Amino acid sequence: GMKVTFLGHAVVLIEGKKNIIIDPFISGNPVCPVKLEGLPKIDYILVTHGHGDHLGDAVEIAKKNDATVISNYEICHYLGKKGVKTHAMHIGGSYLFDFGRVKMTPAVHGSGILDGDSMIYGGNPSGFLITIEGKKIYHAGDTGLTREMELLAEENVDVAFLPIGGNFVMDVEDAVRAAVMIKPKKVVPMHYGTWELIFADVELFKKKVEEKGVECVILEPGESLEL
Amino acid sequence: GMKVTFLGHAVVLIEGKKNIIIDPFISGNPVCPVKLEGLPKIDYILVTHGHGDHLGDAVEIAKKNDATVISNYEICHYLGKKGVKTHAMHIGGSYLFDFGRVKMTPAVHGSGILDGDSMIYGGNPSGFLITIEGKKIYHAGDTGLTREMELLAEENVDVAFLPIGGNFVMDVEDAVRAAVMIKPKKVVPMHYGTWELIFADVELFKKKVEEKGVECVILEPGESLEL
Amino acid sequence: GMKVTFLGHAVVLIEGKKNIIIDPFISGNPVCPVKLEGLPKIDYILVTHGHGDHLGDAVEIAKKNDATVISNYEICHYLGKKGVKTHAMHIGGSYLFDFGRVKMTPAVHGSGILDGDSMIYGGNPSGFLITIEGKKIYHAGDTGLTREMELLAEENVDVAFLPIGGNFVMDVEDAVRAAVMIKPKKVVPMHYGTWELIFADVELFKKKVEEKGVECVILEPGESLEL
Ligand code: NI
Ligand code: NI
Ligand code: NI
Ligand code: NI
Ligand code: NI
Ligand code: NI
Repeated sequence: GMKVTFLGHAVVLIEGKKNIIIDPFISGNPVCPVKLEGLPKIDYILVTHGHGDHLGDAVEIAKKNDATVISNYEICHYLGKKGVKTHAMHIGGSYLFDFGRVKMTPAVHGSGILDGDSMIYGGNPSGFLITIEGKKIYHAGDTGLTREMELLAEENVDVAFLPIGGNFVMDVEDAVRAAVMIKPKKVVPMHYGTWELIFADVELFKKKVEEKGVECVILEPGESLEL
Repeated sequence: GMKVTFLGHAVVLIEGKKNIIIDPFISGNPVCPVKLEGLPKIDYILVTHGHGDHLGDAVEIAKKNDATVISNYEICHYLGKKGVKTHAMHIGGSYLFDFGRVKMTPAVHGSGILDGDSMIYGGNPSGFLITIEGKKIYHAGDTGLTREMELLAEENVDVAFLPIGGNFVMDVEDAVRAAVMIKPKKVVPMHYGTWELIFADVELFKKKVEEKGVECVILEPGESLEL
Repeated sequence: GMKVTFLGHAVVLIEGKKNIIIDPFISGNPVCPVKLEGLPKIDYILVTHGHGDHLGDAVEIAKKNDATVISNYEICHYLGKKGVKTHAMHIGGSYLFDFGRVKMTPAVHGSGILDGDSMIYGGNPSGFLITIEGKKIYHAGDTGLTREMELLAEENVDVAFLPIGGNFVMDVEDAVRAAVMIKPKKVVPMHYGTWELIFADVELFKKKVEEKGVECVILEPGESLEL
């Protein structure tokens, strides 16, 4: 099987036959319970978009672990110049890796890479649909509500990670609509509570989304579930 | 109560408990009836995307009024470096300000910021759904027809500003389709006639859109309506 | 009438009253049967997005032929600084040229322009809907599956070029879903086989898409069809 750990914000660690981390915003993440040294051996890094609180410590983690970063073409070009190993994809594209299948999904957001003083173009933002041993995980990344999420309903997602913080992403209300579009077996709220600007009523989300027949698992940073 | 004035092209002004201007392309706008001096006290500035005919005089207006620019993260970064006060958001995110709620809506467009001879990355383009005193205003920004507009149907928008100029945006035919998808109480056409390249038959738009059951108010630049 | 020639990868040549080429990745394209010299007189060049394997030889072809490049505002700005004639548009915008109508369609992808070692921002990616003498050609460009494709169903497209290579774009299974959304009279697969990373079972695509009631025409690079 596999162990899926939420480490705060948009961060998600997947431990199976290979170890995969999504949007590794670790150092500088005020709600992340672990340091970089607290992570296990990392094989793959998934980056949804270029923003600092998602790209995060991908360069350091990749180099330390000899890990491969999976992201869009533009983000992978940026990382390639830093001496990071990459497997470039793009939106709606999928590839079968040794551990399983990764598919980039559409998102409505931005993908600017802040490099010192300059905003570098990091392609278009995404989510990830990950298929491991028949099980399906959806990490929406940063996104607003979008009708492209309806395309995921036929996938029969087991666990969906959705942002609920609002302002930069979907709020509670729109996240509930997203859950109804996607119809995952379980939903985990994320990308909230990190700062005051993205405070969200997570208990209200659980209540509202479970009224729509979708099980909601509120994971505190550090907590995990099994698939 | 509030007064909503179309200044022609993409330009819009909302006067209520606070004054809000959307896409302030004033100086250099051949169809704009006012100078910068003609504008009242501005509290907030909304920028849909980075193109010059929408970004416009955001910097000058912001500084002279001590106003806050509301836009996406990448645009707010660019403006921040020029000494402008900002409230960063992104696509599908909303925030409750003192005057009311602003929500960024997805749009199909570009968002290049022309600085000198360089094309700076300005995130992804957007529209704005503005909720003030129970009234809803939709400013589509620059956009082509998109299925995301159907998400606004349940909002029961009071006034929708849609581009009809074509070429850079929806033409008359697609704007009619957008109006039917959104089904607002009123539609106001915009972003046409400024140059010959974006000539549109605005009277034909009114006829066609009203045949589909959506009232069209053709506002000349300078003309307003009351909410 | 007109002759439509697939020249491998995303490349498509349309020969009629005027000569139009889409995404002219000629030199450095190992599956393209022709050299640049092998192209006829080119009147217009269509560029879906900034990636090198689509932008291709647009600059050189344009200069040699005194041709006009049709692409989004940001791409046309880049090309403009290299002394290329351009007609700028954007997503969902259309314009009536002497040969016929061109409309930019939404795509879910990126649009980075690689200039030396810098990733220049090239707007948002697109497809093209081209109307010539009542005939409609859809070139999807690089894209994942998107609900925006359903907007094209009412057009009754005659020929639709869809990528099936996977990884960077739709794979076989998603391209079939796209074909069903669009319901063209004919579908031609493309953007596969060029490298090992984008290998695709083109015969399986034909079989599966024709089961859904859409005729599939497999064109090897160099082959053509009449409209
Ligand atoms: Ni974020
Ligand atoms: Ni973000
Ligand atoms: Ni514009
Ligand atoms: Ni624009
Ligand atoms: Ni490509
Ligand atoms: Ni591409």
